[PDB]
Amino acid sequence: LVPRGSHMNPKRIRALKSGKQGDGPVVYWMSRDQRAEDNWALLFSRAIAKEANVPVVVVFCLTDEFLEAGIRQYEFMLKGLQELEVSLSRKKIPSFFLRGDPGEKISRFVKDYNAGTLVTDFSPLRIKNQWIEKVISGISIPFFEVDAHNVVPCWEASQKHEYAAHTFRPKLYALLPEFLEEFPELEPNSVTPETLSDVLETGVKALLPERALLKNKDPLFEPWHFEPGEKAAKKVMESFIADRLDSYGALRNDPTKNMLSNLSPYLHFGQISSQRVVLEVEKAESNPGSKKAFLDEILIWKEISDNFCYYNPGYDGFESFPSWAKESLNAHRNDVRSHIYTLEEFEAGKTHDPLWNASQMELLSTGKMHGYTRMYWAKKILEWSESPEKALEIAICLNDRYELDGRDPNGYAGIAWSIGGVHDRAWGEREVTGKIRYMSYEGCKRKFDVKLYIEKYS
Ligand SMILES: Cc1cc2nc3c(=O)[nH]c(=O)nc-3n(C[C@H](O)[C@H](O)[C@H](O)COP(=O)(O)OP(=O)(O)OC[C@H]3O[C@@H](n4cnc5c(N)ncnc54)[C@H](O)[C@@H]3O)c2cc1C
Repeated sequence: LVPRGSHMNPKRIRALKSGKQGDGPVVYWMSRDQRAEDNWALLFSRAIAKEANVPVVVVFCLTDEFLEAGIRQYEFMLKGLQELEVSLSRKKIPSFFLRGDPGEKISRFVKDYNAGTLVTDFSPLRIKNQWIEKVISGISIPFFEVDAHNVVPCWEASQKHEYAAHTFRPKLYALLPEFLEEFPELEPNSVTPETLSDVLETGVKALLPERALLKNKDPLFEPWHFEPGEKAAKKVMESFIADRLDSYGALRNDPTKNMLSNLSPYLHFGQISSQRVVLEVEKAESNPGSKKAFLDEILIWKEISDNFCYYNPGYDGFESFPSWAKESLNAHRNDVRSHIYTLEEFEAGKTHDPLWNASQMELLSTGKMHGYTRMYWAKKILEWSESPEKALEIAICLNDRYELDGRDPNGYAGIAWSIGGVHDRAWGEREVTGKIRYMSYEGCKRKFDVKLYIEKYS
């Protein structure tokens, strides 16, 4: 229960576990949505706290899986969290950063701090479901989840996997009048109920030996492309609206032009609300076509990615591909590939294709490959791998290791679109790739200045 007129639509919250309510603070276990503003999970947690006459507190687990990615993501996330600490402190909301995996750490915290209710944000990924299962086994209090990432809650937008954007789109757009709304301000707590710097230091030291380096032993990553945190995210949104949105419709598929929003790293960590971005873009007057194209990406393609992962347990495997694509890829399994590269050769941009290599270098150096070349990149991994299963493994590995926005439903769904035709149709049949949409080098040369892209990233 929340207080009458709290402005919380109950369709945004799902019970994970019934239990017996305790009398202490409401705990928001923050995971996907690393921000204080425009956060329905935090807002719901505050509202339940107010109804129960207790404070809200935030807990975040610094998990054991950080070593599976790089310094680039760890520093981006933790610097955001340092700013978040302050934001939450200004609302008199304490934040606790627990070192370890959620099952042990969240269970113990709930007991030690006498928590009344536990609330988390929503992610459809396997690792969050693993964590939920272990937490559920370790607690006796009620446990809810709130979809703070999507404009329309994932379980409301559709009751099933949607095979195409054109089947999901009408369902989603029909629910915007209900779910696309302004956020209430977060009410502070009535009274105030190892530092992150130390953790960051220790974590970086553990990651240092696996840092991406050029032949010179100088690091590849350039950390000045995306300043982390809530405040920076808002400035990137504003600069997008002011300077890039007008040309987005025309230039979104030109990797030589900096005309995308550049919001993905911030959206991935939830340092900015996609609902906020949509409210601001909807209000803007910009060139015809650009708003339509942008909203299709941040509403339809982003939210269909959650739909995909939520409703397909095997979202990172061949089995989740559509029947037509599985049958087609199987028919061409024994076709001889034109090249076969090792993971190391792919990783280091050592293929015979200079466009592919440049795309990989953009990823290595900036942590954000242009959206258009991501499609090209993943499709060539299918073409130059022993099997579609190996291609998935390779693409996922590199995406997750090097993209700031990686380890994300958008990645799994984008890779599945690219390699497996998920959310696509059948195209002309070719050897090796069957009926999976093909993106040729020469097609790219016709579409944009390939030589310039290659010069930029070599
Ligand atoms: C092989 C492959 C891998 C990808 N890996 C990821 C990933 O790991 N993480 C990730 O966030 N996106 C991924 N994408 C989707 C997309 O390429 C990025 O979201 C986009 O390039 C991010 O840049 P931007 O924010 O400047 O994009 P903009 O064009 O400004 O779009 C704004 C936002 O809309 C959403 N969006 C845009 N395009 C897509 C799309 N095709 N699918 C789903 N959502 C979209 C994203 O949240 C993005 O931040 C992948 C796509 C492919 C083809």
